[PDB]
Amino acid sequence: VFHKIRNEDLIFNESLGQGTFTKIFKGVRREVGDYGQLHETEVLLKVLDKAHRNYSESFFEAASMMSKLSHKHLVLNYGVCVCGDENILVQEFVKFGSLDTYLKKNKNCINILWKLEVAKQLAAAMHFLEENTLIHGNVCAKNILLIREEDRKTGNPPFIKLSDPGISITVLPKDILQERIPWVPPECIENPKNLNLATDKWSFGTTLWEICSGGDKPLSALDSQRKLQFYEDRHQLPAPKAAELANLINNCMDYEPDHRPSFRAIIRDLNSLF
Ligand SMILES: CC(C)CCN1c2nc(Nc3cc(F)c(O)c(F)c3)ncc2N(C)C(=O)C1C
Repeated sequence: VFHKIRNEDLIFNESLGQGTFTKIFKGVRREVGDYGQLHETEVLLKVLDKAHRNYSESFFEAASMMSKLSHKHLVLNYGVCVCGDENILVQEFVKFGSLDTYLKKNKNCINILWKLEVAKQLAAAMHFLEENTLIHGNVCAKNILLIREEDRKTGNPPFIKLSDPGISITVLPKDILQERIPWVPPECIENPKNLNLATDKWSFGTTLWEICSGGDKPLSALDSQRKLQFYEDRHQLPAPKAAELANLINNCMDYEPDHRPSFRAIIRDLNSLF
């Protein structure tokens, strides 16, 4: 399952934000690295809420998903912290934070080519999961970490990684799922048991909309019931001003799950864009 990291090797520091029923901190880990060297390693510490330890199993299965596979675009898991009755996941710390908050703060000078490079790296990660038939279940700009910024000095592209999906939507209450529209596909709003490989194709289109919207959350002005109304009326997200990917967003966000393109074809269509 997971490697056990003991209490004394970890130091909890600043709170970075929240996940679903979790608190997230920047931490420091003392470890023996390569060649027996002692390392002070920055880590991420996801602490499942004391009130929500019900979801302890789903909390660790999502991390036991990125752990049993290895890929350059997947966030590394370090293990589980042993202390009290708490549930702590120890994961790779990324300096530049979420793509969600990065697209927002850098919306002014992120051009189409920057969005395209991040879009390909995300599709490449999803293509890797599709070939392994591994359902992620929570693709969004918040679960994406920016490891390297774009270097305009040498034209070096940015680099991203995809973190774990957190507690599965097949287990979360209905108020959270309806709040996650339009990231959760319409067939999962009807029934969370429809979680499938086609779910990640829909959520990829929503993330692709976030990337072209400069941090904007789709359907922010709509509440839960008007998001449920959004799906029943079979509406689609508005075309972003940076519209060179609205056709791919709408094609991925297909109300018929069996018609959403495979991430194979998504990459071809992405690569055929100047
Ligand atoms: C709650 C949100 C925001 C945490 C996002 N997040 C991560 N963030 C960071 N670095 C980070 C850097 C910052 F300068 C910062 O202000 C910040 F908040 C976070 N490293 C690893 C992750 N890993 C693995 C994750 O799964 C997730 C979800």
